[PDB]
Amino acid sequence: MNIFEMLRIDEGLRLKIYKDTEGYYTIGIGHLLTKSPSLNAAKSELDKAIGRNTNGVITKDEAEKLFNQDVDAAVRGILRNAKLKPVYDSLDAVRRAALINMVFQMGETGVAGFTNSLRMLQQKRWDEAAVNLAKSRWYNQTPNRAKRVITTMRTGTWDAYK
Ligand SMILES: [Cl-]
Ligand SMILES: [Cl-]
Repeated sequence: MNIFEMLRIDEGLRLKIYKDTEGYYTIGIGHLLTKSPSLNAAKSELDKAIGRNTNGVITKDEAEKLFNQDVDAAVRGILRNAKLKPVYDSLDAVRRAALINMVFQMGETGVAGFTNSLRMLQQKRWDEAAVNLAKSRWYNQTPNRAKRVITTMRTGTWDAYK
């Protein structure tokens, strides 16, 4: 299992613009298009992102390209972040995948905001971090996916995904 396969499980794959859990216009593999209520602002963003007139639909390939850019951006964001970088450096390979997952879903700013949990992770206090991470809107809004991520963080194995 790797970060790509992990995220592909968590986000799914959709070739047509759709609304995410929060109601935002998304496409492909968890690629947020816009927080604007306009399906037209979404189509516009989509066309800009793809470099062609899509009329709200893309191919597998296109979705995969967005996905590759997104994980890359996710990783570079972590490494550029003064709050996140140290945590990441301190982690093993599995846990790193878990933080990348969170960052992809909630943005760098968002994760950087979980001050307490980041401190616990850095101290390798796994169980406690797991407990604190669950006290969040994130967890309450998307409980099954959050539990999977949190389990990966607590254990350092890919069990939740197998
Ligand atoms: Cl883009
Ligand atoms: Cl969920």
